[PDB]
Amino acid sequence: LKHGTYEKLDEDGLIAPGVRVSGDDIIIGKTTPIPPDTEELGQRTKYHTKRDASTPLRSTENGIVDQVLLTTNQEGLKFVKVRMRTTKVPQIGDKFAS
Amino acid sequence: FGEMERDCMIAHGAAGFLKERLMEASDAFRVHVCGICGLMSVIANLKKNQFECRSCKNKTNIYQLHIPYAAKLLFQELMAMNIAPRLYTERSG
Amino acid sequence: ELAILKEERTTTPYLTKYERARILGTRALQISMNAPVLVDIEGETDPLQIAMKELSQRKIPLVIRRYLPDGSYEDWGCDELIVD
Amino acid sequence: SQFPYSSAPLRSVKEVQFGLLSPEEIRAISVVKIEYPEIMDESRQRPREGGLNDPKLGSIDRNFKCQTCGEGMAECPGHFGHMELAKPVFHIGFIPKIKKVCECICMNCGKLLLDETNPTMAQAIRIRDPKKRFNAVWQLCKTKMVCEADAPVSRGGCGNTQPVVRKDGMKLWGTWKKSRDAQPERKLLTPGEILNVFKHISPEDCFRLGFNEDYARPEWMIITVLPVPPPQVRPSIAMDETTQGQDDLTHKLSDILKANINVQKLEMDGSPQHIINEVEQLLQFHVATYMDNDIAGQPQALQKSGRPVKAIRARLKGKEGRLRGNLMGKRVDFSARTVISGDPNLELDQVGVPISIAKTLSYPETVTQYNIHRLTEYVRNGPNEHPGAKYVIRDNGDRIDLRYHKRAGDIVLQYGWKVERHLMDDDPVLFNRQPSLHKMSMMAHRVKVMPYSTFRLNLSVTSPYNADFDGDEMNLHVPQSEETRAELSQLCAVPLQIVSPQSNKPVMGIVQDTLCGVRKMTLRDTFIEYEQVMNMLFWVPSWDGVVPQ
Amino acid sequence: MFFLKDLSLILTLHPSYFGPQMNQYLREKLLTDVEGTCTGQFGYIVTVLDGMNIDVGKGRIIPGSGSAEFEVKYRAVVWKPFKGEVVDAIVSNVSPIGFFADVGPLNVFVSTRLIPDNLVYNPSNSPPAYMSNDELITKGSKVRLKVVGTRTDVNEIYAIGSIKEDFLGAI
Amino acid sequence: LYKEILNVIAFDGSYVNYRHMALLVDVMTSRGYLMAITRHGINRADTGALMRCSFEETVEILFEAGAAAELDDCRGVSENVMLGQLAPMGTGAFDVMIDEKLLTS
Amino acid sequence: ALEDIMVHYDGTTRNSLGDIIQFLYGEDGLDGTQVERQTIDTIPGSDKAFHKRYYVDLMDEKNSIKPDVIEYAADILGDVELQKELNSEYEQLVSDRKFLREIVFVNGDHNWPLPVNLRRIIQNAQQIFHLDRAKASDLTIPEIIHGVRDLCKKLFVLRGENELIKEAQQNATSLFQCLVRARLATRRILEEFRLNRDAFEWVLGTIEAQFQRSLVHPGEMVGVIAAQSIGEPATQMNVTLGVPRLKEILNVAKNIKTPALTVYLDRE
Amino acid sequence: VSTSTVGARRRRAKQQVDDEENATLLRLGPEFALKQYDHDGNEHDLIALSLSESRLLIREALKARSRARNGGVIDDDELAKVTSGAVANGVVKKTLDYLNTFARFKDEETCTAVDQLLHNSSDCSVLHPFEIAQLSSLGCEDVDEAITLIPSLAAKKEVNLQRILDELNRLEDP
RNA sequence: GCUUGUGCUGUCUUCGUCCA
Ligand SMILES: [Mg+2]
Ligand SMILES: [Zn+2]
Ligand SMILES: [Zn+2]
Ligand SMILES: [Zn+2]
Repeated sequence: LKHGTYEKLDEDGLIAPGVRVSGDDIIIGKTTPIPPDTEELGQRTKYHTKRDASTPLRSTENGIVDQVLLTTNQEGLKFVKVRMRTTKVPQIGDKFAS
Repeated sequence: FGEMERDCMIAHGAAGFLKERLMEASDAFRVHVCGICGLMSVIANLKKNQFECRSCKNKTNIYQLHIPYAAKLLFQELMAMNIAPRLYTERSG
Repeated sequence: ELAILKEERTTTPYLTKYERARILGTRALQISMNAPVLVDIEGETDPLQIAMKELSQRKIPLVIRRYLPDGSYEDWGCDELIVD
Repeated sequence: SQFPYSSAPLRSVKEVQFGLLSPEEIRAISVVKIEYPEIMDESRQRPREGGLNDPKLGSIDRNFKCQTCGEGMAECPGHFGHMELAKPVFHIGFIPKIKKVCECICMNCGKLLLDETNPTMAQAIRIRDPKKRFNAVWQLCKTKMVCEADAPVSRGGCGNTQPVVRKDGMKLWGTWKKSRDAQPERKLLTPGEILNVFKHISPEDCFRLGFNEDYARPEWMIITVLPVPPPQVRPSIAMDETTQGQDDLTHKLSDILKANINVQKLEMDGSPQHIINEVEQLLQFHVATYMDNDIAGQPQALQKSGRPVKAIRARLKGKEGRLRGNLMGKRVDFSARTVISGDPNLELDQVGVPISIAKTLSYPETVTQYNIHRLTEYVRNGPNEHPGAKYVIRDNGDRIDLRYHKRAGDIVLQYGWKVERHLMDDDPVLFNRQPSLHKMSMMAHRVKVMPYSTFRLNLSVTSPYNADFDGDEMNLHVPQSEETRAELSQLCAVPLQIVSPQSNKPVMGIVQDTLCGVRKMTLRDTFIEYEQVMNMLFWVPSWDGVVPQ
Repeated sequence: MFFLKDLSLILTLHPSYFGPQMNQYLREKLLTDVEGTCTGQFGYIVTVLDGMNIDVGKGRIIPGSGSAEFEVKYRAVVWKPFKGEVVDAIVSNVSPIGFFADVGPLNVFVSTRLIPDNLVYNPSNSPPAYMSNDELITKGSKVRLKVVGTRTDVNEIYAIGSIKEDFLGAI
Repeated sequence: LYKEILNVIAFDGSYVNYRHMALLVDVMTSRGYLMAITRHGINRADTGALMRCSFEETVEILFEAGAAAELDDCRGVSENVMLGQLAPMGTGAFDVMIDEKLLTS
Repeated sequence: ALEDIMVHYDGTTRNSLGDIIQFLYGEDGLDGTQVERQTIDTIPGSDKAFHKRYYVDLMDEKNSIKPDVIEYAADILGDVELQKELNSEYEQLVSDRKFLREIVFVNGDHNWPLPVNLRRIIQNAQQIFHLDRAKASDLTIPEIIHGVRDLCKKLFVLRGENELIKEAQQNATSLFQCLVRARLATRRILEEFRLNRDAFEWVLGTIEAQFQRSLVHPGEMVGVIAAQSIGEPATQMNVTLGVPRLKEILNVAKNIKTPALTVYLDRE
Repeated sequence: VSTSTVGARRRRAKQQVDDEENATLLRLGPEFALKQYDHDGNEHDLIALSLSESRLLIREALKARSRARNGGVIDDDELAKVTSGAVANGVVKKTLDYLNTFARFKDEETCTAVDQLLHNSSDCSVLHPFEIAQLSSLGCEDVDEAITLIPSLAAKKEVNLQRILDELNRLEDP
């Protein structure tokens, strides 16, 4: 798993709009199946069958989740888009021009 | 830390800073070389404490070097093309 | 053979800036590795400052070996090289 | 101290001896023989032994140890394997030299066409440099077009007429003037024929030709056994979460091995010469393009995507090649980059560093009895509070991360440990702007930690850097040792660089509105009242506390 | 066989020992690290001659690590067995697979296949021995054996002896 | 050659110290003939193969060195840079030894 | 091309092969940062001005040192040995003038970069020792002559007693010795600068120390410095000129764009 | 660990049969060749040591070190205990036990006379030092026995082997 | 006593930023 936090995800693996996010947080939760190992020996169903493929927020960016879009691609599979919003106030080093 | 920065550091005369930039702050690596064939063919097993060069059949005349990993890769790619760069730790004249 | 006798040393009798920098760095590293200090320290704590204080008093226990182009060398003590 | 202990003595390279690899040496240094073209055993992990991904060649997986040395991924250098060629092939990099050597010697008796009896030949042999010696010997023996079975007394020759050799791609044509005009025959000079001719060259003739008996023997220019590089040289890449991609070198080696298998199968079963020629020429092409894919005069080897194959030669040349892009200049750690700004209230040799950059970068300070108290305070403060620390390094080399330590207050520092403390004030750092045209483009400043996210410079140093504050960015490099810190503070420091050796004049002066204001302020009719004079005098750091009359 | 050899050692010294007693400390460090060691190339180093007057020269400061490196040259007594050499020995153990003898610091194992057949191993004897009508070789018995093979280890040497030829066996 | 170089540099009023141009024109004419500052001039010297291959014609130089069994003495600065060693320049142009005589105090 | 060139401990400038590029860096062994434009005073001016400035006559009263500047003006006139010393000094000055005017600088340019600024040293001495006031100096002429003569033999660029070493050492400081003798002449010291004794030894010691400080340091990578110093102006810049001409020069092109000759005709 | 004064020995192509260790063939390898070099690089001969000479040298050196460590103020057990290192102590104990239990000559003058006889002899001027050490060590009694034990002496038939053996037996303390 | 979670391709192409 990614070192970020998964606690902001909903039941369907998608974050909800209006939630403040920080760098490395997980905004899309996705897993890919993996052939199980011999852990079925004595593991009480607690054996790894899936591998994480989640999408984390960029490390240097943070903001508010603005709008989450869920639809189907041309192939009929699920397809999501997450838009993040933040405000940038001028500060020392910002470039201006006439 | 491109070539022009390397030339500026040469002009300043700071050899230690240049060595540290290109080794410690970057790809530093340790290899073992046979003291006879001069190739990086020593099969070193650190935990068992035994070194051995099969081609020369020796167990003693073996040294270790600290070289950039890119240099090791370059020498291995040269060996892939039938060119043998032999590294020796003593001069001969 | 390769060593040059003290009477026939012909290199400059001054500490060049490269030699000064290298000597200060080596002495600072050695002090930071708990080497004995040959001068009294009033309130100084920086290894580089202690090394500079040692150098000013000609108390650094190091030897410069200057390599001539042909391979011969001259050994100069840091206590006998003039420092500006 | 970052490397696990090894009892072998540590020395430094003093000489690099070049040469060719004999087939005996290739077989000796190898650890496995590569013969099966299939990369994977049954697509069920555990790559096939004896294949291109044999576990004995080395390990590139974290949980898999090398079966030859037993070391981990971080320590295994990779081990070579060898592949036996069914028929010898030319080395693509030595074909012109092979042609020259064929012109210099006789193709039957394997002896030089000229002897020391000729004064010019003896004069040429007298020279020392192997390349110039070979050039002179070739210039002389090129004209001699017939072997002499008798002295020009027997000189050891066979008396046969020497053919004229012409190059055509990877094939060499030898034309004999068989016996005014008659019918001459030009026949192909196969690599095997040239190889068995070269093996009969005497060591003295080999030395006369510029080759070295011990290190560069002429017949080693023909490839009879191929060394297979370890997977470290040709790593695989995971294109997506499921399918990984074989490297270009791996595919080329698979093609070469398939061609070798095809030649071996064809030879033992049935031998139409046309088929043999076609298949052996295919093998020669594959081996040649595996090492050089820019051979002028013939089409390049292409991938299934249509892109040309990245041969080993292409790996070493250009700006992005090995030498220019990874050895002469490489990416480095402990560095920062951000926009620069101006600060009139900074000394000449001071740079303003943001707090976040100061927290990210670090300097390993050795714990002694002069700073153990301060370093313990830094360790307590942790990696988020300035001044703080990021790691504690023990004598054995183990790193203690202070982010993930629940008992940071329960850490006692012993002498000789290192604390990777935060960047602090008056730390010398190297500061640089590209392009670095001259040596004043890299100078060492003293750190001053400041808020906001830009590097800050005194405006007098904007001239040597050729920098202004309209968006320029500059690079900062942190020394990581006492020796390197001393070198920076004693050699590259800004005050030492005021006068340049290019024109023995200063490179820094008063600039911009300071220059305008010192012209306006020093006019003859500028008078200043007492209350403003007091403020102006207090602003001078070096003022001695006496007001002038 | 014992020999006199001129050997050299590379000694690295930590800066914490940079004191007036540096030379003597290097001398005792050399003595502790050489006396009694076993190198396959040379054999066994038993003593160092003139151990208190060994020249150490001037140590070179390793760039980037502070420690000084010293090159110490000395003359030492070295013992090394050779293939096909006949030497005296004292039996240290008796076992059905063969008997173990000691030649100085070297321990030599002789298998039954290299022992004359008449010297049948007697386990009932006290102590058990390989005995014949006129010969009886047990623990502590002097034996003259010929070294046939030597095995090189990390810091150990294993030799194999034989008594199957003439002028061998019990002495 | 010095006169021509100075004429080129000083046309726009710029000034470069004499010793730099003197060094350049002494390098260009040190072999008895004009040595152009190109691969055909620099790479035709007797310097180490590793130093020469770092400028231009890397692979060809490496093959020529291998076939001729060239020996590189690792005295240059490029050789020591690409091997991660202390170059014999600046602060690396000498050695520091430990003064067992002075430590007796 | 110039990377592997470095000043060695014997003063020579060698590449990595050990081949000599120069027998002395910059032909004087000095560092590029320790030189300044100075005027050599024996070059310019007519013969009458040179004679008036430098000649001292102890027989003619009105052509001698002024009596108010020296305490010992009474027992100077009529001395013959001191006149011999002064004549030797003047002959040395005339030889320097001839050497500079006929060999080194034929066009008469006298403003050249030279080490240790003499004017700054002299005015520092004047400020330090309060050399104002009409007070008479106590500095005897033989002290001046012998002090300057001895100073011109302590400017060590090369150490050693070898004869060839001594010849090279003498060659390396010819221009600087000419400058020093031009400035520290007897008449100029006694009249123009009005130094006393203590100022004189201070000036001599300062000159020697500054010259020792202005030498080049073994271990300089002068090749890279020269390459950077030549390439830096090129980034900021009928015959061909500019970058194309520099490219023609460096490549040693056989057929340049605008070949030309400069034919000089005979005097008539 | 310790490095011999002989260095270099780089790669070649020829292989020789005089590389393998063999006492009978007197092939002792490069590091034990007949010609050696000292710290000054001058010519030096291989220095073999018989058990008598080895015992004398080890006893002298050990007692000198013991005297030096006590400020310059005989028992083998105490002498072994003088050295430092438990493994070193055991090794020197074993060597001392071997030398004592097989010492043919425990007297300095007897060993000196034996060495003089084995060196200054005209026949022994060709004898290899290894052969001399073996002769003085094994204490052989017969020409046939010595030849069987030392195959090298078989090819050297210009040696007064029997009378030299009798001289050694006489010098041997009964 | 229920005990915490460490890992990222690669190759092209284009468009930009600061010098020049
Ligand atoms: Mg700008
Ligand atoms: Zn080897
Ligand atoms: Zn491995
Ligand atoms: Zn022929």
